[PDB]
Amino acid sequence: EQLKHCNGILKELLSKKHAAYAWPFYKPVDASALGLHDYHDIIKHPMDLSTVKRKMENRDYRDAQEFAADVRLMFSNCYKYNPPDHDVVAMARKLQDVFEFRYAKMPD
Amino acid sequence: EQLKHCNGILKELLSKKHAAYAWPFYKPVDASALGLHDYHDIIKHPMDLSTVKRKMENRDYRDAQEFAADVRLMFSNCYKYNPPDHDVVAMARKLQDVFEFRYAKMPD
Amino acid sequence: SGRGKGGKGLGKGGA
Repeated sequence: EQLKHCNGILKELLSKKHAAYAWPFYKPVDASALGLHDYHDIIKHPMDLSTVKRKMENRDYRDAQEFAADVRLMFSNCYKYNPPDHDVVAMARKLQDVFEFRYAKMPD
Repeated sequence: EQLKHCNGILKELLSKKHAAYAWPFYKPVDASALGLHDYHDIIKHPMDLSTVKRKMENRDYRDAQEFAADVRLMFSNCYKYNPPDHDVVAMARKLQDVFEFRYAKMPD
Repeated sequence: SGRGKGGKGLGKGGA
């Protein structure tokens, strides 16, 4: 069931309300379009909300914990690839607070 | 050897710099003294920094993800238990920026 | 009781 609550968390991350700092996570990072010839050398396991979503619609997560590891991987890659001061790092931590909060508010 | 980093993460968290918003997390949540009649009902697995430092000392963590799981459960717990507009919530996110950053810039 | 520790609206910051 919890997976149902995971769905809700997803749509909450995708919603217009958070668009201002969520937009950089919508689809896989476009290294080519952003001009990051080194992104893939550094990030071996790319992750984004479109990928978490597809995994959700397919039931590829056995539980809320697997879901959460992918969402945290997404933010992780971001913290790892970007300088600590970059606006994108701040946007991620801002998205992460929202996720973590709704995720804690899951019954368990 | 990654645990040589989590040790430095833990010291950073416990340092005076952060004392303004880290104090709710120094010792286990005292439900009886604060009158949290419902706390141990909502939070099955309480966690705090003192407890992390003890498990670190009894070497109860094999790798970094195990340490990070306890650090995050600590934050998840405040999020679950406390409404979004309480002060303890905001303190939790400030401390968690410090953890997620320093945890991401871990060599390996 | 209810829901927190007593710090609803306490502190500084948070938009």
